[PDB]
Amino acid sequence: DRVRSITLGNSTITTQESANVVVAYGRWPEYLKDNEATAEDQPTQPDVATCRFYTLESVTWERDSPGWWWKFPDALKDMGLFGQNMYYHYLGRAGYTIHVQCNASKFHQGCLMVVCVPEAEMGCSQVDGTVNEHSLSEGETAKKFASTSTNGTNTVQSIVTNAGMGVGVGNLTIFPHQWINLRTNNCATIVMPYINNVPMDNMFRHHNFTLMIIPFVPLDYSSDSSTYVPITVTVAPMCAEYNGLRLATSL
Amino acid sequence: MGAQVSTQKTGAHIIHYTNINYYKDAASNSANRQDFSQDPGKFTEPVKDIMVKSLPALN
Amino acid sequence: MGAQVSTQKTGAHIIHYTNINYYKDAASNSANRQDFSQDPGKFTEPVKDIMVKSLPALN
Amino acid sequence: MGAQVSTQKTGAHIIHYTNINYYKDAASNSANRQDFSQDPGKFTEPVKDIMVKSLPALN
Amino acid sequence: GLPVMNTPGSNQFLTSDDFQSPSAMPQFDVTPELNIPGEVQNLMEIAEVDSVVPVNNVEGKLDTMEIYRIPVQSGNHQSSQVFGFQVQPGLDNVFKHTLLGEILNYYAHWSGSIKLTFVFCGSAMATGKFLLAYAPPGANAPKSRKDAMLGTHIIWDVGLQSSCVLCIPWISQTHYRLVQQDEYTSAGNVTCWYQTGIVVPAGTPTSCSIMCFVSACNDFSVRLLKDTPFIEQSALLQ
Amino acid sequence: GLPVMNTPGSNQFLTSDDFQSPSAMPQFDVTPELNIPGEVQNLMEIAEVDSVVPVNNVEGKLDTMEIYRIPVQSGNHQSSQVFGFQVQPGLDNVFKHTLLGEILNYYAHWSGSIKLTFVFCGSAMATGKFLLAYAPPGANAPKSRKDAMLGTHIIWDVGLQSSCVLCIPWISQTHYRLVQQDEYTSAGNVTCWYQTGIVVPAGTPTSCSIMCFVSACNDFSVRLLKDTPFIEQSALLQ
Amino acid sequence: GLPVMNTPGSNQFLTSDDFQSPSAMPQFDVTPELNIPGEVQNLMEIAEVDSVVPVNNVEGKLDTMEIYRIPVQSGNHQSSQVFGFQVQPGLDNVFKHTLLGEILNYYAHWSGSIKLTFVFCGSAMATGKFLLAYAPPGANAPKSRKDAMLGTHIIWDVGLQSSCVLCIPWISQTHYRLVQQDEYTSAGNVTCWYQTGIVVPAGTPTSCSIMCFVSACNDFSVRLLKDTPFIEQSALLQ
Amino acid sequence: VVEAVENAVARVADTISSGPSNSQAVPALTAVETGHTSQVTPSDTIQTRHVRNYHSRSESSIENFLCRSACVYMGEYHTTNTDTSKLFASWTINARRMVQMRRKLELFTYVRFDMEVTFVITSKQDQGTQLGQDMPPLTHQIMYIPPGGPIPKSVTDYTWQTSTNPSIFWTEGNAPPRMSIPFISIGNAYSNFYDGWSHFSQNGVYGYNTLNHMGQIYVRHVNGSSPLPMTSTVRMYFKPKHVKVWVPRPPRLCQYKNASTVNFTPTNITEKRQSINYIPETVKP
Amino acid sequence: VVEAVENAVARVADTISSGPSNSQAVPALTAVETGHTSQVTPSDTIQTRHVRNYHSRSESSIENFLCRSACVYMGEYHTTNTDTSKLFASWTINARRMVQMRRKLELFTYVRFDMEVTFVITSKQDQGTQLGQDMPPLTHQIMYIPPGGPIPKSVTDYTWQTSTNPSIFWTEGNAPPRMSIPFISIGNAYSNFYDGWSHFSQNGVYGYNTLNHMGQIYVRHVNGSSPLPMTSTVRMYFKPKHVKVWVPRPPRLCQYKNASTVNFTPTNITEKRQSINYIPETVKP
Repeated sequence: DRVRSITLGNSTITTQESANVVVAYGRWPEYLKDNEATAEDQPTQPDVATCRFYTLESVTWERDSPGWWWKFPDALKDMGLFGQNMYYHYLGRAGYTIHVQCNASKFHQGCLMVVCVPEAEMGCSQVDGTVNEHSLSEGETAKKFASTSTNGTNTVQSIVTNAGMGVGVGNLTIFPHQWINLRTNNCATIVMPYINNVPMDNMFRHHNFTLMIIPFVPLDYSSDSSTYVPITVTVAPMCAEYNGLRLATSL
Repeated sequence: MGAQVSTQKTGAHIIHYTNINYYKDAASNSANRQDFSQDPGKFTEPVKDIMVKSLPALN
Repeated sequence: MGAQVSTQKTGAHIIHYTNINYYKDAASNSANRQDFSQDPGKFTEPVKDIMVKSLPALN
Repeated sequence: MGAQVSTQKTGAHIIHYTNINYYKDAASNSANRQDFSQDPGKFTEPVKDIMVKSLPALN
Repeated sequence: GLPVMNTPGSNQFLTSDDFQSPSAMPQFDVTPELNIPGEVQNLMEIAEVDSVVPVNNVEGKLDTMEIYRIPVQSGNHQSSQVFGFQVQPGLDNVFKHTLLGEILNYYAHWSGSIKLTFVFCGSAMATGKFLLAYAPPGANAPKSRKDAMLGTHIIWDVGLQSSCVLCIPWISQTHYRLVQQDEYTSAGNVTCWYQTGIVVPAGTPTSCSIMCFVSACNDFSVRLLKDTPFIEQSALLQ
Repeated sequence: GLPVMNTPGSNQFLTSDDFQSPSAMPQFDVTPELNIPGEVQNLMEIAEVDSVVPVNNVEGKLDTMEIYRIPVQSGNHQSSQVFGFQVQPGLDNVFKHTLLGEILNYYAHWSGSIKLTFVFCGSAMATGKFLLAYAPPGANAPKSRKDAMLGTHIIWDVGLQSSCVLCIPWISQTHYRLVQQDEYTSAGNVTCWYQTGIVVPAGTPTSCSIMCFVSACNDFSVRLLKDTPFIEQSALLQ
Repeated sequence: GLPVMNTPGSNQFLTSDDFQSPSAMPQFDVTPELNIPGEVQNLMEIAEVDSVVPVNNVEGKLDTMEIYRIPVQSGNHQSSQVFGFQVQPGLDNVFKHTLLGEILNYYAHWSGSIKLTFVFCGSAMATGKFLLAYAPPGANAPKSRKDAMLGTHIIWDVGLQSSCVLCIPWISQTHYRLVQQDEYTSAGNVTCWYQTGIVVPAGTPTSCSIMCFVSACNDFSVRLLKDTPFIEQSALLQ
Repeated sequence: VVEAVENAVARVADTISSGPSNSQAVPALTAVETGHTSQVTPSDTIQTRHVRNYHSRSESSIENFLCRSACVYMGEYHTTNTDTSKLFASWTINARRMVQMRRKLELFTYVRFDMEVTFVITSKQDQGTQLGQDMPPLTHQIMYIPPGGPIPKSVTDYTWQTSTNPSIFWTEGNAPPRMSIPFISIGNAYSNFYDGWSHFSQNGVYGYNTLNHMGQIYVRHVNGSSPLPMTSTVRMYFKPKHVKVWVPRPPRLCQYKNASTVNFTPTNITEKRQSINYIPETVKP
Repeated sequence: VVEAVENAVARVADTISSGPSNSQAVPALTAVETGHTSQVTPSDTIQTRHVRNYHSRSESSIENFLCRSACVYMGEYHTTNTDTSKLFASWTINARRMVQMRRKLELFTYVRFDMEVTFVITSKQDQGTQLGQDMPPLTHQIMYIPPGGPIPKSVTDYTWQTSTNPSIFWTEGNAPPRMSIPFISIGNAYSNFYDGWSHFSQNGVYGYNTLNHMGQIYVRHVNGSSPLPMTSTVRMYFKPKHVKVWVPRPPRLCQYKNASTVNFTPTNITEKRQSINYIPETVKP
């Protein structure tokens, strides 16, 4: 019941303490059908070169560590042939499968929230100001919340309790989420369809969603348990189309 | 004359009203205050495998 | 068109009126001024055993 | 009573309205905003011989 | 023409009326619908979703994630009460900012029962049993486990299945209850006590944490729309 | 649009009109009904219930229970009249505050017959016979039992069945009678006299009491709603 | 008469409403219709007709017929770009005054694809091949034929059939596009380059001309009527 | 008796799929010398995917385009003056004094339609030294003088008896005065243009004024004079219903000069850009 | 022809009876780690009696919740001034300047609906030294400027001819001016939120302002100037009909700062009590 395997492209994920699989709203990723489509030309569908498991660098869960957030896409923009089609094409569409992997022993304790947020529009630190783009996303390097209210121009107000969007950080359970309770499971999987209000949308301009990992109950251990507990995030596109080819963008 | 006689909102423990539309555009109609539908399992139970409420959530 | 033609109040010794309801709520209707019912024996004769009006009330 | 129940304008992805004319003159009616017809070949292709879009325009 | 006669209530603007009205953009052609995922069709679908409850909202911990977690430790702490709070899903500071509470605060009456799900967040080797009791109103909160024992309780054994659901049933006389609750439509109070205690082996931490998620059962309902007191401005452009 | 034309009586507020009117709380969900006992469906069900009649409303006895009881004693008192009072169920001080009277005083016309039930409230060994007579109007009240004998009377024998019903019939020319009665729509007067007298053995009291209960027969009706003169204030908050 | 009740929006004059209205000339007898040739039944029949496009609208040539013709010559001019212009059929000075552009500028949204037909207007003995490329937006205009080669292009061989149609397809995310285009609803840009060059025998001129006709495909549509910015006055009688 | 009317919606054509091609069918090469406009759907030049297209060309039909009210005259008249010809407004009828509806109607050569005419009449108290008065609501008369009838000479004329001319009395404060007008013409279509004269000697008046004679309109204050001056302005709005149109023409480029003639000053074809190759670079850090 | 429509009422679930239990069915023990919300009716934890439950979740549907009018802008304009830009009101359209309907709409990420727009226009005589005048009823024009049209520069502009822009004239003293508006958008749903930019270089403007451009509104006094100043205030009320909504979000906690951005100051999660064990004692002689 706890074993599971996810085979996408030329990549596989094995797990032995999985709780379940959140499918975002009961909905699986699918291709754009003929009657909901708006672009005239034929789309590219690479299907095995792009819909595989790309692994982002891992973060160290410390005893006093507020949280982390990534923005998808713009995290996978330098990942293989997803981040290349994504350059050469104007319009892109894709769902994802997010597998978060954090393992500890039976003498450790903790609890992460793993939550995908659609359109996680964020709030600058100076109330009368504007974010950067760097302040929303570093690529594959995660941005970090803060245990107190942050200052400084153009940088998101990243106190954890508000989650940078101005809401309560405990109500985030309305979004597709899981927990990683180091006493029961050691991985969370969320299957995320293409949620957006236009059929296809550009991939550099719009951060389609945000993955937040927030430890509610912090780490702890005793005499000489292992001090280093890392968290690794793997994302895998699904049903990925692109449309509108031309010369490659540049930033 | 193109009417429709639907039912009013009465409590539980001469109840039909009449509607006619006058304008050429559906953006001119009334509001649909008498559709009550639900599907909470979309947000309440968004999981791949079912969980049967009398078996352990794991195991 | 969802109407109802009931009878007017005339004395004893062209009498039908028409009603149509326009609103989506029964708290918007008219008043029910044409229901005349009674049951005085509830207050007038609230006793366990009957009393037959031509026999002694006792005995 | 001399009505006509036609269809409203709804998009694609309770829709019938009612019309009655009150005046003795057709210059008093509404506008005919629901006739959509076309024939561009009158201006687009006003030629004696046809041209079949996959053959050379000459030759 | 027809002889009409205008009744009272003519030429007024009632905020909550639904009449027809001329379209200012006739024969507009709206954009085709899109089967966007995750469509809401009722608000009692947002109030049947779990939400972490800020129980530990003592002062000094209100802007900390520590507000969300109940402290629990090992030793002879059977005399101590773990937590306790009134049942006031629209007025109690513990509840008024959950999803349940923030959805209620747009309404004036609420009926139904509530589900409080507790999650033990300690080691995989710590073991304890807890008593979780609800006391319908009529008498002061219990101050000992011999009184909480008399309520409507559950005894939660901590094991593989981490969490445990205490379903506060609907005991009331009035079919409904105000959201701005008074001591007429009071609802009770829940309280939690150790049943046997926490026991940990050597080399695991002793101080663990619980967490509490509130949601509405499948018979909840709210009525009589009102404004929410939680948002407020002092000029336009806000 | 349709040519309408407004008739007189437009834009007025007539207190006793029943039109439809917009609901200010649309799609409200009212509380389910309850089969509470004792539902009234007419007001002539409150006026067919007996009510003790303050006959002895002489001065000095108006705030005493003594107002309710008619004194009757033993001896040669055949020359004396026991009681007597006009029939004016909405205007006579004897009646205007009964259930019959207080229900009439919300109306302006009344027709039907009345039932006056007398209850002998003395010893279980006292015995007497009484004459109870009603005199349709046209001549001064009788001043002797030879005149009351000529009316519409009953002779009530006091025995096991204590009480006795004198049913004042409806004799009138007009189908109805004002409640604020004048000497056109006068109704008569009732009077009570000893027929044989009271006889008691040794060791029982000699001074007994009668009591009189007024109710409306099954053909009573009232009409033309009006205001009642019995309630009055001199400012708001009352 | 009938009790009516006037809703908001009464007694207003909305410019774009269609109600009935009394005829001021009753029983008029209009003139019989005439089957005059050339009846329009839609405006997208005036926008599917070719129209010469003023591409060469550099300064000094705006009131000359020279604005209409693209210069092309023989020799090693492969490094040079023939022409290039944004796709903005309602805002770009190249387009905003065509039939397509002047018909669009009465509307606020436009969707569909466009047909640009090029006519080689040189000798009957000059020969060349041209590359005509459209680049969906997302990156600066191509500055070399190796980049224009990557777009959506066509290679037009000049021969008997003089003209050649580059059909700009509809690639967009939004179902529609503003007519007053911004860089959100941008549409792209077209660019033209020599593929092999012009070759002429002896005794023919070397400097030839192309011309470009814009029309709308059979899936074009415009919506949300607005006023056109191209006509304007400063007093009546104009 | 209720009658059901069928209203068909006219979508635009879908995009049929396509694939590679290697053939002697050239759907692109054509010859514009024939006065024929190429029908090359994108599916002929590139590889397209099947696209069900739901869009509609409804708001571009001629009825949806023209049937919108627009002002065509503004005129002022005073309750009191010392001219007696400024106490009433007057004008010959044509749609040709306002550029917007003029240019709109003039994409076609012959336009045949009914109309819905509305009047917006708004009075103001004239600025002066001694303001302040209690004047009752003003009421106005709008008379239509067909071509031939007698025209007023004052606001106290006999002609305002409007025995046969139609005229509207409207008391200020209500909804605007609106009425409907048939196709009141003697040709078979209102001819926006006319390349010809009135006299057979090929002289006279040139163009539109020749053809269309539809009479005048005269507006006045019925009330009477006023203790202190006031001035009212009347705007007239035409909305063509039941519209038929023939022989389209290129939209006007140069600005209008007068309501009589199509005279103009020469203007440029379009506005300039830097070069012929100029596309601005908008993707820039 | 009359048509009968069927309207089903959706009650809430009854309480089935229950008895003692001694089994291996644990309807209480669960695992929230799965992102799944326990379905434990009371009849699973205790002994319940059968209760027919007639309550309804009708006034909590999205249509019953949102379809209530609410003000979204207030603006003032004077009949006379010395600025000529204070003689008319003007504003870009968004539901985002009033916190109540903003926060209400912002429990969902994409909201698609029609609207019913109402205007409440109320004039007052400006406080001064010499009051007293007889001014007639004021009438107002409300013009809607879609994105692209020409915008007025004074109250005597040409643009107020409203040839194609829709605009309302309303003479003070009647019922408020109301009209209905379709889903006037280019996406497939109004996107309350947007995590993105306008320019492809990942810069520009951030968030909502990018997406939604719905034009402006301009209100004016048609009458003319005034002997003594007066000032009118217009309030605009939106009521969404035919409402569809997607992807709900947690309600806002922190107070709003501006109508452009979601910027905020950090606030506490909730308010304090004495201890974690604190329940007040309310049964006391």
